[PDB]
Amino acid sequence: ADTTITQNQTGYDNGYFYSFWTDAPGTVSMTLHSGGSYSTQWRNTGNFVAGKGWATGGRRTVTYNATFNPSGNAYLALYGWTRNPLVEYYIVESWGTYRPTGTYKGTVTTDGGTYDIYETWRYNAPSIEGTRTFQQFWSVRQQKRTSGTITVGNHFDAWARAGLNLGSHDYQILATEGYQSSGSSTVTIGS
Repeated sequence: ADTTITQNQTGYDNGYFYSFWTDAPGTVSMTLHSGGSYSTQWRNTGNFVAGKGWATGGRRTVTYNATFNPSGNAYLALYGWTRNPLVEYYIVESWGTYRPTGTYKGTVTTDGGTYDIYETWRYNAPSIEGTRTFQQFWSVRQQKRTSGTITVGNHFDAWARAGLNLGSHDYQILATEGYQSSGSSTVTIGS
């Protein structure tokens, strides 16, 4: 009965927005469960990002619970996009074998944890507007965790103070992202 998604799509399930994107169709799937719940599983994937959340991001206080079992490079993060300026952003709660990094921008302490702030650039890569070159803003927890509250505003403000300006918000989801790895996850979001 639960809907399983395997091709690039955005839509709604049990009252929540969901997004699914991969450049390696057939290597990853996302299953939509009740309420704000979803699961994913992947094997020898290229790159994918999937999760439930909202069509329009903002300064929400997100609460979540998840089981994250990556076998290689993967992230568990609040993820989203903005336009004017075009920015892909991440609030990384947990990761696989690779901790995301970039140009160091300082730190932010929020929701009982300390996150390092980084900036990176993606060149000629897929984006919400197509193939573009754009900035990536990151808040990466110093210690992994798979449950808790994310006070999005605190991260947004810290980014702003570090010179990382966001534009008009597009979607925002508690995403599972994988890169050249295998694994699985189950995540439940709320606000």
